[PDB]
Amino acid sequence: AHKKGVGSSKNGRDSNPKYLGVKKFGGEVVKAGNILVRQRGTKFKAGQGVGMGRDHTLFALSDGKVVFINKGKGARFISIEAAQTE
RNA sequence: AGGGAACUGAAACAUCUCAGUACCUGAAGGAGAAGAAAGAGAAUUCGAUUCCGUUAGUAGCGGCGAGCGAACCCGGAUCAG
RNA sequence: GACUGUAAGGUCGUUGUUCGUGAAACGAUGACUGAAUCCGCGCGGACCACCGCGCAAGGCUAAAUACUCCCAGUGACCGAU
RNA sequence: AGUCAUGGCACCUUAUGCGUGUUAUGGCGUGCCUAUUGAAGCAUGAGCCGGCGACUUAGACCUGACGUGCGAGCUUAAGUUGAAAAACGGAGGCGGAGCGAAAGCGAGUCCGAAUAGGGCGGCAUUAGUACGUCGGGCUAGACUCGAAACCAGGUGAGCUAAGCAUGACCAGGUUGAAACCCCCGUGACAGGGGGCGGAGGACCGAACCGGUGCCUGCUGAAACAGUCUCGGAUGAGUUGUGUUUAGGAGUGAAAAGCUAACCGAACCUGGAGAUAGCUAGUUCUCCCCGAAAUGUAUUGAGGUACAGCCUCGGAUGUUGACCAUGUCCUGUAGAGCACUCACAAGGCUAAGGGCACGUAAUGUGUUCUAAACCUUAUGAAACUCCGAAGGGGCACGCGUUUAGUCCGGGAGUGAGGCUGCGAGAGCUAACUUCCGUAGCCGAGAGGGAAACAACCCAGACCAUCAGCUAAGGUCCCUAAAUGAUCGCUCAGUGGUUAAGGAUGUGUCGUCGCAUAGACAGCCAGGAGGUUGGCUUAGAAGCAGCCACCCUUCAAAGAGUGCGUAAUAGCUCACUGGUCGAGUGACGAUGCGCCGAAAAUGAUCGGGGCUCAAGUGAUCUACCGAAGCUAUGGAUUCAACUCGCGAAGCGAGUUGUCUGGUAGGGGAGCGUUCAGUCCGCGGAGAAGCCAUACCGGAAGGAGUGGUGGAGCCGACUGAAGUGCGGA
RNA sequence: UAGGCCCAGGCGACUGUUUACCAAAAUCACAGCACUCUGCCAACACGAACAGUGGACGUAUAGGGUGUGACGCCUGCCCGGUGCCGGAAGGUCAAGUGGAGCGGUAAGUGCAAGCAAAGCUGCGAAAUGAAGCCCCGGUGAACGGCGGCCGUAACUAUAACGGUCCUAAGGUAGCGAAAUUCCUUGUCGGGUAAGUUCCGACCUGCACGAAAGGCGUAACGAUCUGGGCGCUGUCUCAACGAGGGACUCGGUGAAAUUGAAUUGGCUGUAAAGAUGCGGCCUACCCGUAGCAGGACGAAAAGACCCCGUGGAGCUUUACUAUAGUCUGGCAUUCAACGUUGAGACGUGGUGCGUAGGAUAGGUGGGAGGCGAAGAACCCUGGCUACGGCUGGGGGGAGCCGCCGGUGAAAUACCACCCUCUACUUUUUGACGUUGUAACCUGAAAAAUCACUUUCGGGGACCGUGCUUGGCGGGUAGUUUGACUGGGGCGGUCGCCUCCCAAAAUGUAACGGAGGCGCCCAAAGGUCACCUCAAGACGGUUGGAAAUCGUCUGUAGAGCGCAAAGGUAGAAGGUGGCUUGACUGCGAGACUGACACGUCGAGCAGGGAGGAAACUCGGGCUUAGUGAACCGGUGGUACCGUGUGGAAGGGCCAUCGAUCAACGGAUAAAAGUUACCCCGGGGAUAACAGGCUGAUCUCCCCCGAGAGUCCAUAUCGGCGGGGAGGUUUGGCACCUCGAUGUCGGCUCGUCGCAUCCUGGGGCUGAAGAAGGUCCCAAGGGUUGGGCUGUUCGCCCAUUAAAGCGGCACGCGAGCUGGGUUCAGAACGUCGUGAGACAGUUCGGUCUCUAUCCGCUACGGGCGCAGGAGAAUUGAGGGGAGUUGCUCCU
RNA sequence: CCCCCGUGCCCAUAGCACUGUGGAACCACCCCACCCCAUGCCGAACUGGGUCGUGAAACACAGCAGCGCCAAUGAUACUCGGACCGCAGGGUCCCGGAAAAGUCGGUCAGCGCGGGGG
Repeated sequence: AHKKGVGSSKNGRDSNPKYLGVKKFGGEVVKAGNILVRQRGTKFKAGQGVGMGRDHTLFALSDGKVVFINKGKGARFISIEAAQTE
């Protein structure tokens, strides 16, 4: 194509955010937080990041994978009250 | 047989589908046309053309696109020089 | 009964075939090659090896398949714009 | 146009104050089709009558409901029979374990170094299949039609015309030139006079060819003219008839004119209907349900695909949404500020720069933002350690109901509007335009709103001149208390309107004060240093710059405003006194106005209102919806029995029975063809004209009339089965 | 009975053509000359067919195409570039010949891996080489340009002149607002008073000119403009009369069209242009004459336009076919002849591992090989990595097979294939040369064909076939993309950052800003230490700044390039070791209907750092991502239509497109119509309304400033509230089953804000006369010049010459007059066909009125017995302007 | 109940500054230096061996506001929702959730956790 001044005719662009696991919901190794398409492991989404926080959640099953370096993953040992078995 | 485009479709669009179709011209009987061959098949089988029955609506073809489409096994009229 | 019933493959350019032709023999043409010539010759989809079958050389073959000017008869059609 | 509505004349195929044939008039009320978001339109189609009135017909083209054949299943070709047939018939394919490129493998499977995974025999498993009508689709124009354009062939060119031939049309006048001849200034001889001559698309202009402009008139005379002005008229003139040229060529004065009244490539028979996402339409009457102009795709846009979005078969044995509650977050709105951009004032900042008699940085010194630290203390969509409504996630539990739960036959037509919620292009303007979120109209009526898609109230089974609620109203034209205290009250605003204003007004706080009976309307005091220095003519209280000290007396303004080049004059103010019971300047709710003057004629629906029936606060009740209860009756899904030895059917009852545009499941009226015809009709049916029984509508019914020979019936299948409207 | 007259400016030299029905003009049309070619049984035409003639029955001062068109003077610098001929060192071309070579097999071998004629086939090109593509030469009544920028004595001004860009060049005869000027109707002057006009010139002539020319230039052309001469009595009032239609009567009476009329209006309302709607007022009903505002008048479903993956038509190098035309190849072209190349048959014929009488890739036969065609031996000339190829002569009657050895082999005589050769024969591009068997042009038998009988003749040439290259719109099928806050030049077409997006997801946009389709053997993995810009302390080449020590440092660096988020325990910097930017997996997740991309503990193998630990699908990510057929290759048996290989296929992986129109879809493509036809259309423009109210006319706010000073006699820096809105429009709502600009006469009738009276406020107004404002209509408002004119200014008037009405009133009047329908000319342009609300010349124009309604006259009905006629009345209309003498 | 090397909870009701003090068991400096380790240079915080000395700012403890730092249901600002003034904002009431500064206080905590002592 070809363009100049006093006019312009250019497109625009975005993508799908798509958070996914919706907080206190079962667990397993869903996904959630496509802030970074590459992503990484997480085990158990505690809700980290800079400053005090961490998502009030606690709900064991499996690994997790989440977001970027932006906020925070989890990996915590603890189901919620459970700790012995299952 | 000499015979030859073409609106269409491919969502338009020169290979293409129509196809060898419209038309022209030559022949005879109300029958001419392929029909007994340097052949089809395929287990180391089967003979004279064509039609439809079933396959195969397969193989292939193919701006690799719509699309056209045998032989492998089959009926009878005929399984005669 | 009157007659006598037994003397061409090929190359290059291409049409077809289902094959828009190219990864393929096979009908044939445009100019060039009339070789083989018999355990020699035509091809199995180019060629190698072995098999299979057919042999330059010209036609006849009625019967069905496909047709519908006329003569009886026949169909859950119309009704004389 | 309407339907009802009291009357009104008639009749009474049953006195029975009950009806038949009807109308002044009242409520008001705008048609149908049908491509439309959208109207009732002037948006379009329509004078009527009679018919044609289309997605179907053959195709193992396929998927699927139901009934049936079979569980190990179902058949083509015609050969024999032959007014039916039919068994005989594995040509044959589909179902069948599968996977794999396939090979081949294997009840298990592609990966290679292979318990971990997607499909499969498998499997808490149908292994089925054929016939029929049928959901969509398919091979064909096969929903039809409306296009100019491409072709094969063929037909005249007597239309306008080139080329070929034989004949033809032209009354005169004017100009009257070259040739011929005698003479001559003339050697030769070029040249000069005229005579006759006879030339010239010359002259007027009849006939002859074709025409520059008005006119009548475009159903006019005629799908075609008439009146007046010209040239060709001793000629690039015209003409009778005959004739090859032609289509993708000729003719041709070139206009891109003509081939026979349109040639951007003739006509007619023929090739295909050019095909068509364009667009007109696509026929009788229906019971319960129901939408998109949002996103992804496109040489793609009012084209089309699919998905959320509808109906239906099967299903999802606890998974629904709401809530009380647990728990985590998003970080708008805003605060606030200290990394971002900029913000105001002060201290200070000039490692800063220059005005400056300097001058080894210049030691000396100065002046101002300016970076910018603190303070004072600024903004914001794209600011920071803050912070929520709301919402989601699941969980605890049941209140109404299948909410949680996929595979499929088939949709729609993609191009809307408005109020609320906020921005984008934007004089925050636009039923302009982009977006999402509730509703609304595309698919349903009203009161209010003058009548009028989204606005306040409300969405229906058909019938009753039965009741109340909300809005709207309580004066009238057409319902409903000018019933109750009272202001702005007076403009007719209230019924199109504002920045700026006028000492109009019900009512809350101060003030110098008329319980010194103040000022606001007077009598008398009304001049001295200085009448101030200065621009100087004087400016002397007043053309100017600046400035305000005291005096007679108990006090009195460096002078407002008058005259004016500038004195004189009256006075802004103070003092002795004279009736003297409150004046003047703003915030606060509520009103009228100066702006708040258009064009057809008024611009609250109208009447008309200060008996405010203009607005606001109270209290009871009414008027007042097809929204709800009563009553007969429907449709439909579910819900507690019952009547079932032959196709299934419901009262008793509760919600749904909504209205429905593309659609899903579903019933029929009847005509033609066919089955059985004992048949129905001479008192004569069928053809037709009219009478209040029933039916979900469509329609079936009672009888004559007339008419002349047949005609339809139940159980059944078939058919070009049905708009007036193209 | 019949040229109107004259001067002048624009075009054409006048007779000819025709818009067959709007339009006859400066348009084409004539000899002369300009470019030629053909140059003959000719070019060319139609004809595939040549047969045919036209050409002409001709061969040239002849004909086919192209330019202007009397005659008179003249006609040019850019050949960079389109087009033509020319020249031939050479560079680019050929399908069938093209040694070798490679790719599939196969009787050899063997232990198999593995390597073999090749009277098979592809791969494969030396070479061959005719045009054309480079150039060299030219080439203008061929196309085309005829350029730009700085200054110069004049006060200034263009100014004979300076530098240079472009060069391919690079403006002169005439005219110069003339049928090339936007910008302006230019600027001075004639004509009456005067102008978008006629001219006479000037010259800063949008973008005049050399042959589709420039000017000149008489008559003549139904071409535009100026005036006048008498007139046209057109306009003012035109006036009156006639023959015929409008009315009495007899008969005939259709078509275009259409739902339906108890069919009055307002103002309002409605997809706003309502009469059946709202609310109000109003008519005794009907007939016919007449008139246009009226139904969104009629007709073909606008044909101006847009949409339509419609058609036709023309042109251009659009993609490309193609006759035709230009070139090469063999035959109807036969022996010879000067020949470079080339194949075979024939002798045969290079070969140095010692030695073998002797220096070997040879076999069967063999008992005798050579020699009067002269044989041991010698001389001697030619290519020798030192072998060899022959003659003659010197000697003339003499040299050779077998039990020899060794060598891959023992031999000659008849053969021998290989890299390889010169001819006695044959075949083959040939260049040049005689003759005669394809052929065609001039006598004789019914005379231009057909036989042509001896025909001269020249002769392999002319040419048909299939193949090739070039040209070619001569002819053909299509594209030419689309979007679209309208056509559309421009601008847009994929991915990524958000602002605005409406605190989960969460869209748009001719709303806005930054870019890209990478980097990197390392900014990758491991282990370790180190906080960055930034100020201050004064000290170096050190007139800031670069050097260092220091505290501070919500750390303000940097981490590969927008942006957001992350950022020390550093993903940050540095540095040693070294790469899993590995493979086979993978419960459970988001993304989207599909497309699928993103997450990752853990399993399997062998590895790296590393004690171990820990990490290891290149690294912060999202932008560096990225298509199916076809093809490029090694594994792969997994096979392969006869079977075994094998043309092939798939699989492992992988490479070919600024397609940067990025879901593209083909690999494959332009312009043009005002002659158009259709499909629809204001759900797809423009001319009217319309929501709106930008700009338009008018008033409001107090203080600066005029007025001697001095706000308002009158205005008002800056700005503030709106009524109207018909100022050019923003909206695309029904109008495309179609409503045709503007203006002119006339009818005009509304409104007022008042254009001229009137009575009033003031007046910085003595009068005369005004300057602004207040109030309502009572009235009324010219003629000349041009234009189509709205407008506009020029001349005089006028009490003054209005403003907003009405789709800027209206063809159911005409007019078109401009221009805006098709013709031609100019100006620049597109290559050409062609483009312009740029300029100019002409240039048909409607239509049987039932009617609503209005100007009229009648048929009647009528308030109560029937009647001729005379009457007072609501009220419906008519219903108005003004200068000037004289007089206190 | 003593002093005290130390692991968390944590994350400014433990940032800094003022007084002083303990050293012998806690902890600093140091000493010696060639060799393990081999520091951008050296071996100084990264080095092998330890009995002087001292604890000085650095190591510890309580008092300890100069400002930080936690700092409230309470009025405001903000908000699911109801009719309204009213011009969009903005605004009345009803009316729930319910910032911040400002009001005090406190700040140099506190509990398990391995010890060298009278």
